[PDB]
Amino acid sequence: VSAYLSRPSPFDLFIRKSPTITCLVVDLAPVQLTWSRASGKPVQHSTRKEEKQRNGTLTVTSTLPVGTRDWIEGETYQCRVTHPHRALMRSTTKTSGPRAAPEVYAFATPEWPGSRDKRTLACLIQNFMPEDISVQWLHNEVQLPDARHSTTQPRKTKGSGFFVFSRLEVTRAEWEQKDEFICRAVHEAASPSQTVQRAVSVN
Amino acid sequence: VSAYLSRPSPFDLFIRKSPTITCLVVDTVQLTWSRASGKPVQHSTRKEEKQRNGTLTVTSTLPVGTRDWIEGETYQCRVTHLMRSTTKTSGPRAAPEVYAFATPEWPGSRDKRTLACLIQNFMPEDISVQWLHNEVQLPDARHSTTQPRKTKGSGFFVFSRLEVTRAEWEQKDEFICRAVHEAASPSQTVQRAVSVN
Ligand SMILES: *[C@@H]1O[C@H](CO)[C@@H](O[C@@H]2O[C@H](CO)[C@@H](O[C@@H]3O[C@H](CO[C@H]4O[C@H](CO)[C@@H](O)[C@H](O)[C@@H]4O)[C@@H](O)[C@H](O[C@H]4O[C@H](CO)[C@@H](O)[C@H](O)[C@@H]4O)[C@@H]3O)[C@H](O)[C@H]2NC(C)=O)[C@H](O)[C@H]1NC(C)=O
Ligand SMILES: *[C@@H]1O[C@H](CO)[C@@H](O[C@@H]2O[C@H](CO)[C@@H](O[C@@H]3O[C@H](CO[C@H]4O[C@H](CO)[C@@H](O)[C@H](O)[C@@H]4O)[C@@H](O)[C@H](O[C@H]4O[C@H](CO)[C@@H](O)[C@H](O)[C@@H]4O)[C@@H]3O)[C@H](O)[C@H]2NC(C)=O)[C@H](O)[C@H]1NC(C)=O
Repeated sequence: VSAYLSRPSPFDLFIRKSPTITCLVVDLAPVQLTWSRASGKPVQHSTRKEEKQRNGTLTVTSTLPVGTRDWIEGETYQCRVTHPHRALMRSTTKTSGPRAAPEVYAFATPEWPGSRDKRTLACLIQNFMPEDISVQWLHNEVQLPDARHSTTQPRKTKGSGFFVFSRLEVTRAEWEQKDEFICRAVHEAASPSQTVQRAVSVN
Repeated sequence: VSAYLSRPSPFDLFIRKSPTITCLVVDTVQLTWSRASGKPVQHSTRKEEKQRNGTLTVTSTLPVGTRDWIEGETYQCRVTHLMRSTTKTSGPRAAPEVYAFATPEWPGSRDKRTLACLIQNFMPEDISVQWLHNEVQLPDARHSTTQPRKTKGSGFFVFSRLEVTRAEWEQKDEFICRAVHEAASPSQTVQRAVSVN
């Protein structure tokens, strides 16, 4: 029975402007989740989700909407996990410390033998702080569904700053409609709109 | 009290030809090896260190025979204060496709460049990534590699990152990204060079 409490994605916080936090309870034995704010102020209604897993574990998640300004101005949120009558407290707040905007480099790999129809696009995003980042790919100025790319977890560079890589597979028809895809990073330290974007062309 | 058992790195298995397997225990603890075939195991090395978060990490590294491992032996690590087992991966094989590239100079950092490597479409997941400069292997701490992730279709991919300084590429603009993998032919290595400028 462990619990995990996430921060809002940069995308939800700065672009969609409706941030949420999630409390995730992996219950090894088939539970109330209670939200509160350190400031003492009221919390919104939360959404409780539960599901038996493919290994027989019960998973419970509660998703709480939070105010944008509240979150950016340093509010702490608390998830309390209890049974009918000991408890587990998780809390989350924005990260402190120095800020640094991400640097974005997008690349297209050449044709590998035997797959004339598919190209791989890659994006290196590095030297940002703190490590919360959202990565999106755009094609023809429209944002692609999140499930079409995968992004690695942030790792520490040698000095300061984190880096992630993102991967996008494109078909021949996509780059032949227009040969410009965009890798966009959403991060709190990027100015002035909290986004940094770079284009790449297949041929 | 978590326990993990790791297969040999392809580098140790196919290049060095001295593969090891590692039993990692996080949070005295007895760590005992056995072979499924019943044969004896070699002498292992127990490492113990306290971490910053007050937990104690115990690892045991066990040398294994190369032919034994490649022909399908199953090894077991049992923990005593709970067992884990490991064996060569089975299934379809596919060689890694390697692409190495250099980032353009980022405004401000004129003395540094980032080399990166994409390696994808390989099966199974075990892979070793190394960087060479002027045909000499760089120390492993110079680079970092992501964990193998499943592709949308068939295969896995990893990314590797190597920061280099101005003096390095000016004296030779030949860096090589080399993958060691069981399905790569020949000699289980595939590699691709990149130049900065
Ligand atoms: C039965 O099967 C279920 C389903 O697979 C297992 O549930 C998984 O349990 C593990 C840990 O017990 C969970 O891993 C943890 O996930 C946390 C949340 O990650 C999600 O959300 C973030 C956004 O905040 C995404 O980036 C991420 O990709 C996930 O979507 C992480 O925060 C945790 O990381 C911390 O712990 C790890 C060690 O595990 C450290 O290495 C990290 O540094 C970090 O401190 C952690 O990774 C996993 O999410 C669960 N899967 C679910 C809910 O689908 C059961 O464990 C399994 N039961 C048994 C007995 O095997
Ligand atoms: C106090 O601080 C210490 C030091 O950071 C923590 O120790 C870590 O504990 C976690 C426990 O979850 C360990 O995480 C596990 O490590 C396994 C070892 O992997 C080795 O091989 C890989 C190659 O792939 C290396 O990259 C890696 O660094 C190791 O050398 C992983 O195999 C485990 O992976 C599991 O989850 C992933 C996805 O999340 C799956 O793909 C795997 O199949 C597997 O299910 C896992 O990541 C971590 O290695 C420990 N580090 C050290 C240095 O000891 C303590 O946990 C921490 N204490 C507390 C209470 O937080």
